[PDB]
Amino acid sequence: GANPYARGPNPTAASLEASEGPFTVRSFTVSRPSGYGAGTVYYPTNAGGTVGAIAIVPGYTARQSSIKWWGPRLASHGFVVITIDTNSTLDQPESRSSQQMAALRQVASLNGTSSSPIYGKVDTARMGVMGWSMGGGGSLISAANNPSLKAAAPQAPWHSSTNFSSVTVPTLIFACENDSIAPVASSALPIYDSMSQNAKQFLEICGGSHSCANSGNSNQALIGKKGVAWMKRFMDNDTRYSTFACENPNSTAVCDFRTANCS
Repeated sequence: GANPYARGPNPTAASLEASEGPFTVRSFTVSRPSGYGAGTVYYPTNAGGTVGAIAIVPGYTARQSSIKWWGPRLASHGFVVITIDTNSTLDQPESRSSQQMAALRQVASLNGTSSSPIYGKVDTARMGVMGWSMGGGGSLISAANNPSLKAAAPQAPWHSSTNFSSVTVPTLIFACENDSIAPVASSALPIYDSMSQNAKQFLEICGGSHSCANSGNSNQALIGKKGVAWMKRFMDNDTRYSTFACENPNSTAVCDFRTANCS
């Protein structure tokens, strides 16, 4: 019958490109981070049902600031989002993946903690992973190791290996055309091309530096639309979002677009 995971009003381009989704968002600092450095949890106060959870990790040297904009953007569409600082700013992808999963674990913990703002707000069976650069590579490692994850949407990813052929999780890769740190041709695009078993998408931002999908980027309408659409489609099984998730967007800002096995 009806999709039990559908939340919020029917989407439009305008509603997805807006700064804010339909739900009101609040946030808190994690009191006692369990297996990672620090965290902020963003959550909808008025979603109308339990929602999935997404953990987001920065890149090398970076902190929550780099990725913070996703917290309100996703949460306002009906997700609990945790942004983390790693135990060390110099942690590598494998460690970042462990920490990202520890953050998802702690969101599950807090969903069961009566004092927490997110008590009973999370569907702990529906989780997703995002992150920047090494944190993007960490997201792909998370997905490879935990195939029950429902979606992955890393940005400007890097890992020491580009072979993510084992990933069966729906994966959207944001890439940055002019990336000097993790060049698209040797990092993001090979990673994309390695994935053969999944729904997948590649979206490269014209003229973008390595930080082109970070807080303060000038393409929040497009990037935020795609990130929310992908997560809605795959974490919520919400086919209202199938066209937004799968389409080549009509944007001046897109300089490479690829997708496979999308529905």
